[PDB]
Amino acid sequence: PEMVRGQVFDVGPRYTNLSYIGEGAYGMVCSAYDNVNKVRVAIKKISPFEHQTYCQRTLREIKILLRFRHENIIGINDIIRAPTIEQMKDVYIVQDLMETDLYKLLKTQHLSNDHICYFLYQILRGLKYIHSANVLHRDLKPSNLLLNTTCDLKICDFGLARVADATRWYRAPEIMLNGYTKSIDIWSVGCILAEMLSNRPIFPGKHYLDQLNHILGILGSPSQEDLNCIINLKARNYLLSLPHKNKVPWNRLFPNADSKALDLLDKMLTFNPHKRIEVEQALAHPYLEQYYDPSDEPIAEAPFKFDMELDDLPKEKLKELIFEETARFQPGY
Ligand SMILES: Nc1ncnc2c1ncn2[C@@H]1O[C@H](COP(=O)(O)OP(N)(=O)O)[C@@H](O)[C@H]1O
Ligand SMILES: *[C@@H]1[C@H](C(=O)OC(C)(C)C)C(=O)CC[C@@]1(C)C(=O)OC
Repeated sequence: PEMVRGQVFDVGPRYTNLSYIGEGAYGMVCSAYDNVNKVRVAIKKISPFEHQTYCQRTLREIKILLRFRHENIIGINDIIRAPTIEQMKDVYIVQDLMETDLYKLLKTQHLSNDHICYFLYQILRGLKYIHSANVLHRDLKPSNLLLNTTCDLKICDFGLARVADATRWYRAPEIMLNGYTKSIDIWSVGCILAEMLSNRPIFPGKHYLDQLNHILGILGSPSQEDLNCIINLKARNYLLSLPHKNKVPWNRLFPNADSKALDLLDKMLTFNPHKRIEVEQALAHPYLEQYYDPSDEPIAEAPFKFDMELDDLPKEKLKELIFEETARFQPGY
């Protein structure tokens, strides 16, 4: 078995020449060469079966990415795991090899207005397809926006995605106030647009309540109509207890930015999720006029459905489901 930084990476003989890329709390990512298709790939090693929540993420990501097919969404090429469920401790997810992500890019480069518009369009184009399948991504952030050798952008990491019915900096305020809609993703995109405009996260809270104070320190205290739409009465009461804060005009934060970008940013970062701009309206915003093309922005064929609920299933049941979902990559299915 091939090894990388002391970790077993049992993906041969099809996949060889592994090179470390990075890792997470329970998964290492490497680049590799696919000797069968003669292409470079990324391979994520996932070891989730001791933790029910990690099993949930793994199954959600697999089920959703295997059903989605869109130029602005990462695909799954192949999945490697053991031939028997008792032997399966790791899952390897093979994907097209990307060059970088927006998080890394923003660390070293200040984006021109042209760059920002181009990246925002692709995010929203990918997001339109996602929402057209009635799916909420729920964890959009710069590190989940990958770029390939030709500067095409692909949304990845659907482990927290849900059918509509790590870092807190990009989470909508209603999440931290306890019915989540497609607007929670629009908020995240607004946070990403703000960060492309300044190479600075706009709401970098050090914890839960500090995050809310950052949001209110820019947007100002919520209006009565905004407060009226907070269903959680206790969160509404806590908001009422806070000292008043005035709205900070967007052009004081970003004095050099395109005024059309600020108008769109304002419509994405509205406190009330019901007044937040939707993805189709965002694509049609004058800021994106040079790219908007509904004849080249495809949508899903039908809304996605998990056919079941995963939140309360034991990890042993989730492992059986991951085994069944990955059988199609085995010789025998
Ligand atoms: N398909 C891919 N191609 C190239 N690099 C990739 C990739 N999928 C993930 N990566 C990279 O692997 C590293 C960790 O990815 P990931 O498994 O998603 O960790 P995390 N905790 O950010 O969610 C990151 O540096 C990421 O950019
Ligand atoms: C792509 C570009 C980029 O990083 O491309 C590589 C190096 C292939 C990842 C950017 O930094 C933003 C600009 C751009 C969209 C672009 O096309 O101009 C280079």
